[PDB]
Amino acid sequence: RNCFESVAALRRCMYG
Repeated sequence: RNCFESVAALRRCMYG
């Protein structure tokens, strides 16, 4: 949900 919480979350979110 909060994509910009970790590098992992950010990556998976921006990928899809």
